[PDB]
Amino acid sequence: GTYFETLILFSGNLNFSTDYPIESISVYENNNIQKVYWVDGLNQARVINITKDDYNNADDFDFVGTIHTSSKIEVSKVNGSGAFGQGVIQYAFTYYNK
Amino acid sequence: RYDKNRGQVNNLAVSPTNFNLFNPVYSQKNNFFTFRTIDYERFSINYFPNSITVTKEKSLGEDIDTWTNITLATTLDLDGDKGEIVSLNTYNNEIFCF
Amino acid sequence: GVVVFPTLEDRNILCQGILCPTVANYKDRLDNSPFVQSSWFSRPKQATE
Repeated sequence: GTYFETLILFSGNLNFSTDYPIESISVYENNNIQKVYWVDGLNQARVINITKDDYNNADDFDFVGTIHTSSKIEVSKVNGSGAFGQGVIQYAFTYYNK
Repeated sequence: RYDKNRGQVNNLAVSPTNFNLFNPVYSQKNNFFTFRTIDYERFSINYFPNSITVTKEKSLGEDIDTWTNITLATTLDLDGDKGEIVSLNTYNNEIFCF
Repeated sequence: GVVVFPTLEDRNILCQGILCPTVANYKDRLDNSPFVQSSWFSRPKQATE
């Protein structure tokens, strides 16, 4: 009504420069996914969800995700149950946020 | 088992080519209608402000009302960076969305 | 009622069936060429003497 409810979504060393201002696009998909894409003429394009307040590093805003934990995934072959075709098989993994 | 060499005293020419023939289909589960558990605390969205469903053309024959049967199979989503679908209206054979 | 049935790997019982005695030729036990071999005939136990 009379004041701006101001929050600080991040405070760090996102490489910015006054000679390369910001140009942004923002979309509303739901009550929690409210994104703001923005680009400099110098640095990588980035994203921020303005309904989230746990942004702790400068790599959380990139188009590509970041992995913090050291995932240890071992694959072993069980025999007796299933239905496969003859040959060799290799498994690949990748995180992705909904 | 679909062979007729069952319960006969001769059993002289029986063999795995004649005696234990098998039709696997009768060993079928109730696989068509299957379900699974859901997590209450998990956040799966159910709100689509920028989304328009379309039903089937009314047959106007002795069958169901297509309007009441919503399948979400012919959806259409407008741009989310303008805003939610406030109103949909039709004027002179054309739909216009506010 | 709604159930999850077990797969062949997590089954406790693999299968159920009769037990049939085997047979072995003297020579061949002693040359291990067959040792033990399957019977022509099913050899059931008798309940009495």
